[PDB]
Amino acid sequence: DFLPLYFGWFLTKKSSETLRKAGQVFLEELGNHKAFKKELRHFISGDEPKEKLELVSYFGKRPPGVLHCTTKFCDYGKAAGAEEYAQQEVVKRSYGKAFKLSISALFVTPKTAGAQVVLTDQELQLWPSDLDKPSASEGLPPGSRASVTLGCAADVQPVQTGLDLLDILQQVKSQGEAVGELPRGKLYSLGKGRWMLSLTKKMEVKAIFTGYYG
Ligand SMILES: Nc1ncnc2c1ncn2[C@@H]1O[C@H](CO)[C@H]2O[P@](O)(=S)O[C@H]21
Repeated sequence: DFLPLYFGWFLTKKSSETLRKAGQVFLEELGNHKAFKKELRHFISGDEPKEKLELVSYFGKRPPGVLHCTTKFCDYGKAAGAEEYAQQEVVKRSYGKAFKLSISALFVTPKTAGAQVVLTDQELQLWPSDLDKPSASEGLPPGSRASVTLGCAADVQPVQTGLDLLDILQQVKSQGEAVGELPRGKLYSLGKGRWMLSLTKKMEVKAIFTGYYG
């Protein structure tokens, strides 16, 4: 009768830790970077001092356990489109199956810290096509929203990560030069507190497609 809270790909303990660690390294490096410090007044909007901001602290709300990539939030069936999504053959067939998710970039905004996921064609079959889509997904390839949440600002909800990624991708839908080089790739400053690290080598994380119940 009733559905999960949401469906998605859940990373193994190992892959989760690899990505989490990479995310944390990025926050530390990004926060220490001259280009980021230079734009602090576009990132925070209060009476903060001239001092340095520690981003690991800023993104204080982090996933407590394994990371995941949400496909469809269902709220046990209360969410629009949940039933329709869950009844798809491909969803039922893929339930419990192993997949690999390709991580192409890490990003930061004043609201969230996340990882961009680039879904395979097979995985795109599990991406919902709802009647109620975020406006921002329009004009971009299906599944562009696909992401993993690494942290959130205090009053932010994990759903914002996907939304932030869509806004970043609309922003880059030409592309200017990078403002820095980090060990894992090039750093871009997209304005309005938004930052993207484009990985030289995509990370591959193992995960299982399944349903989460609160
Ligand atoms: N209305 C929504 N649409 C899409 N995803 C959602 C929605 N509400 C919550 N989520 C996501 O579902 C999970 C549990 O709330 C979280 O994983 P995470 O993708 S990081 O962001 C959250």
